[PDB]
Amino acid sequence: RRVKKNIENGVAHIRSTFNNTIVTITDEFGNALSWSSAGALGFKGSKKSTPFAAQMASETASKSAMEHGLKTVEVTVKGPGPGRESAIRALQSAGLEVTAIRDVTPVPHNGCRPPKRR
Amino acid sequence: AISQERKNEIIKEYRVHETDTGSPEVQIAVLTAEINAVNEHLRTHKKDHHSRRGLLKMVGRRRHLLNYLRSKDIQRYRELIKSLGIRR
Amino acid sequence: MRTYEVMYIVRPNIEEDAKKALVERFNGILATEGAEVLEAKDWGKRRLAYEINDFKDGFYNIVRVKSDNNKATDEFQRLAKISDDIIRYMVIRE
Amino acid sequence: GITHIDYKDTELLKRFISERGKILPRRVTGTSAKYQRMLTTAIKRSRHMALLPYVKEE
Amino acid sequence: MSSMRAERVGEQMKKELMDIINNKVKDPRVGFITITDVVLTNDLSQAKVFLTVLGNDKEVENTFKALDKAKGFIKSELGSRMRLRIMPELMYEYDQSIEYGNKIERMIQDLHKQDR
RNA sequence: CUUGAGUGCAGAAGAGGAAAGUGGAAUUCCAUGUGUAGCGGUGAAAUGCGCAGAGAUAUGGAGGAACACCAGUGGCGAAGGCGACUUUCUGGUCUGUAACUGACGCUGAUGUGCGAAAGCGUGGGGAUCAAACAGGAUUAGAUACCCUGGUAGUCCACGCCGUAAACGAUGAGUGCUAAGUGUUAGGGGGUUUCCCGCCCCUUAGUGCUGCAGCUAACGCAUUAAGCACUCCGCCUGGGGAGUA
Repeated sequence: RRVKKNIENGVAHIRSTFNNTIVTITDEFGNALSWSSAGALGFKGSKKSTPFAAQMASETASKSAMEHGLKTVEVTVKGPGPGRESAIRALQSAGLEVTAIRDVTPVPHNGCRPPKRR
Repeated sequence: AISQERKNEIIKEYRVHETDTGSPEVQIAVLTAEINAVNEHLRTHKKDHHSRRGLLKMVGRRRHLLNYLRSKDIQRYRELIKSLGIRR
Repeated sequence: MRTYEVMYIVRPNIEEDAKKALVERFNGILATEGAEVLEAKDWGKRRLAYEINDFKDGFYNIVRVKSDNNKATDEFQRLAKISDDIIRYMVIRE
Repeated sequence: GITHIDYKDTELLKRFISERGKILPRRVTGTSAKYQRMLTTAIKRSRHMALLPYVKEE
Repeated sequence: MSSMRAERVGEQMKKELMDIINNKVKDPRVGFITITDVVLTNDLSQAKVFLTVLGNDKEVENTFKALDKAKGFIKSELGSRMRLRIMPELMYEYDQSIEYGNKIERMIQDLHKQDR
């Protein structure tokens, strides 16, 4: 049933770097069925970082998400992304039932030294 | 580093009169005890330079007190120097 | 003469008999070298704030002992390391 | 006037903790620097026993 | 009034600025999950920061009245981070393009309505 | 003789030091589940990886490094420096009392130690980062800034090296000379039933503002760059030259 998994409660994994945005939709335990990225849909370079690219990637990810059926979903925020602040309204306007919003910023407890230069 | 009880017994048995707590003999004795303790620690822990600096300060204090004793009264210095077996 | 409060966590998977054997053996090996237990208490089932390795919970219990400076840690630092039935422990002072 | 903070009394260690499980700064709680040092020592010791979380949001 | 160098300074200043504003500005009770975009003059003495906030027209004002106080900390840390010689003065302004662009999408309805 | 110095007695705080053990986050990598055509990068690109299943997500594992919050114009140390927790060993400082020794003190050439980072030798380890090096980008040109990798090194043990804008650019010791206001560790008194509050007095640090005074000015000002005494180190125009 992997392809046509019928579940209305998963988790929404967005990822928005300062150059690109990757959006994927998984199950509650975290089983990916579909994803969308600015690089997949003709966005190159700067236009990938622009927020509306992230919003449209979220729309095209949600389309495939409810293709197999999905109603409620929780959003996880990874990294600093210029498209994340409107992403929640994008998914909720796409016909979703977003329940919990959680920002997961991986902050190292001084494990490895950051790159010196940019 | 010498436990308070050992300190008290050292000043008990190196005292000069029953009320005396600080005097060249008592101070030199307790300093020798502390010096031996820190020397044992440095024997076990070699690369401990701050403790060695403290030990050098203790050695200097003991040597200055010993010089003061030898200048002040020679006989008690002569009997003290062999009680602990130092200053060959 | 220093009091060494020590608490340790045993996994919930153990049987009751094995749990009691563990507790009595650990108190005995703690106090057998010269330490004398002043208070051995079984705090009991209490929810952890994190999964240790894969266990959700454990048994808190406290042993308070006074001895010299190397009667509490000496056997723990070996036996608790090899013994996988223990998963967490530490010893504090006064 | 508690004058001694013990890491097994989790009520006081939850009264002075954040919703993230982080230690609240002295300005927020308004305690003293000495008791602040005792509190962070106790909180770290409790965290070592899985008695308090490292990062909690759920 | 713009050079590639100003663009690189803007990008690398945006990356650090977003980090500091959301990971080090504790004291202002009104912290907000913000997005940002920064532009500068050719001489790097003036820099404009454009950002978005979530809330009402009293929460954006509270957050602004908090950013106004925090500007000192931001400038200090930013100078402590980047190699740039002269700290540009910083003023924070809403990215009106967000609402204007949204209004820009609005008349799309009118074109589709009359042709249907 | 007790005032300086020191030992006591009762207390206090501390990332002071050395050794062993323990823990969480994060990191890279490996394995597994889902899953398809992209990932990361920049100003834009490009180099590179990706159909052999990448990136993303979830779980498990391996190893190394450093300890997010606390965190402070805070603390400790002679300096360099020292922040996860526990234990062991150990140095220094401060407060109050002060019966105890009774000037036992200060400075300190030669001497002997410690001494950031880099670097050298023998080994071990190596996750991130990254001189050199390879490629791409940029440029009139770019050997550089930017990107993709990456060796020595960064880490550990024992030695060597002994230098820094090693800085308070202010040597150490002592005494005197207006104030105001924070802050760390104590002590005492008063008020309040009670200090958990507050106020007053005080010792030792650590800040800011300011008299007299000093300075060429900037500025310093009880943490003096003021008023004095003791001892040590050093200077006598710039370049040549830290050269022969």
